Amino acid sequence: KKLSIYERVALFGVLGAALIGAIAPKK
Repeated sequence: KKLSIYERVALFGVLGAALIGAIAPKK
């Protein structure tokens, strides 16, 4: 889910990157 600086930066950029544009684009 989220660690700090060894998982949260890879879990949000790999799972959160493809989630904010083709899922719930609140732009």
